[PDB]
Amino acid sequence: THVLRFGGIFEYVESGPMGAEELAFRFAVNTINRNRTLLPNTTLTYDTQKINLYDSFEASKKACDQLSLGVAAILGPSHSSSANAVQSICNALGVPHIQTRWKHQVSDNKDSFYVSLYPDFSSLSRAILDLVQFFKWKTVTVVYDDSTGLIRLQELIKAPSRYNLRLKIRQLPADTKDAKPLLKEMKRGKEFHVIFDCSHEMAAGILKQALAMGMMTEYYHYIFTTLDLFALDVEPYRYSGVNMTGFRILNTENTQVSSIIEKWSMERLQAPPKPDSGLLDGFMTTDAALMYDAVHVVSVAVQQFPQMTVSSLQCNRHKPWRFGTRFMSLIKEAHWEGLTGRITFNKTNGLRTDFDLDVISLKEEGLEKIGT
Amino acid sequence: GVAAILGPSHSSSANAVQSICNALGVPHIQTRWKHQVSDNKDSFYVSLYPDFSSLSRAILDLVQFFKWKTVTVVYDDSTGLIRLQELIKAPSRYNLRLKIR
Ligand SMILES: *[C@H]1O[C@H](CO)[C@@H](O[C@H]2O[C@H](CO)[C@@H](O[C@@H]3O[C@H](CO)[C@@H](O)[C@H](O)[C@@H]3O)[C@H](O)[C@H]2NC(C)=O)[C@H](O)[C@H]1NC(C)=O
Ligand SMILES: *[C@@H]1O[C@H](CO)[C@@H](O)[C@H](O)[C@H]1NC(C)=O
Repeated sequence: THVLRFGGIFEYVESGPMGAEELAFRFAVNTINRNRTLLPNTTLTYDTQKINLYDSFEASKKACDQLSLGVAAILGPSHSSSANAVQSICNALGVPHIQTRWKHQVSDNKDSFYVSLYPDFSSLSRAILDLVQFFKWKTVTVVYDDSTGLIRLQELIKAPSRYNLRLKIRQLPADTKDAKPLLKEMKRGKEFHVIFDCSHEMAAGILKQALAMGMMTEYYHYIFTTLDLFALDVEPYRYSGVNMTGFRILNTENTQVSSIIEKWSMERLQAPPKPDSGLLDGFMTTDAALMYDAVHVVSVAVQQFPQMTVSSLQCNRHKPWRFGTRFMSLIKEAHWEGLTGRITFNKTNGLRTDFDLDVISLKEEGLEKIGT
Repeated sequence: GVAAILGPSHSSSANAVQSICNALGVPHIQTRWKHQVSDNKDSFYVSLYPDFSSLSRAILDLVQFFKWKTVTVVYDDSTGLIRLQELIKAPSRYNLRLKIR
């Protein structure tokens, strides 16, 4: 029972309601605790510090803190701003860093102690192109909300010079309701293949709009790049005869996957949901799944590195951790079945470029698989 | 201590200093353009460098004055997208076909 701690960082409600990532992480540590098949001779505790959103200095101090007690590695906050702080901390003091949310890849950041289980945007976007190419649409239209969606689709944006197409680009304005006039001009625009890069919450806040202006008829077809396509409040709209298509690395075929899903669903509406928002209560989200998997890959590596030690280091003792060399390499080289399927780490840019994707579509009944 | 600070050139590294000065009230000035995140509430930072937003408006004006009917945009790294988003939104308003490499 080798004791170990994992740094926990959560940009959260800063209030009573507890966030999903903390939940899945603790769910994860419990999962370790019950099944000893992984780590028969080892059990890992954890320290979970909590910070504010888009607030670097506070995160950095907390980073020094979870250094003070010592762990193997941190779990990155889910927003890039302080994420950069975290990363420039980790590789600065040698402790491997694991990230879940996509960050803006800085082209020349020579950091080396980081990976990201998130489906890297490039592969996703390439699949997007293959998909739209199959459906033989021409006047496609993107709508994002903030800046980084364009980046997520850059591979999409560069397509026209090789592929005969067109696409205007339209913006959801600052607040969600503001999208009604956008739908107005799109109605004027008559753009019948509009792909969306947007947070599924905003997807909900705009589907009410689209049905409200009656735009959802059988001609229109939308494809939603987001990965929590599962928990959409699908039921009323599927009888608008519309066509939707999307992806889900979130496997459901494994019965173990299911069983863990219902265990979650017991612990999940345990947290008070927002049914008024129009989200299907009782379904764990893609990010939380990712960060569940991440502890498991950490474990599936560490079990083979019992030489693990926890140097109680300080931010000002600039000499890095003693054992960040082989352990990080192990994570890079490890493979596992998480809750998304196959999992590995591309050794080229220290990221992930490999996974398995089921494309899913809105059938007459709801989300039903339409390929791999 | 300083009366205030001048910013470093990058975007990413600049973020941290911006925040730090906000954590103590220092006025922070910058020199290069970066992408602001629309979800930062901070106040003590200003940019001399002209924003690329208005630049895009001017470029669009120039395009239309020449009356171009086709164009190519080329950038260095994807950040140029953010740098040009306003122009990138040309087609919705006027008859402009633009492509990117
Ligand atoms: C880890 O995965 C990386 C991504 O697959 C891979 O890097 C790169 O190599 C592949 C080709 O195997 C490229 O993927 C395609 O490349 C062709 C052009 O050859 C494109 O037409 C196609 O659209 C697609 O992009 C990636 O572009 C390229 N990516 C990077 C990051 O450079 C690594 O080689 C691989 N390394 C291992 C084995 O760990
Ligand atoms: C929806 O998908 C079906 C099956 O591919 C297709 O027959 C139908 O024409 C599509 N409707 C549109 C135009 O969105």
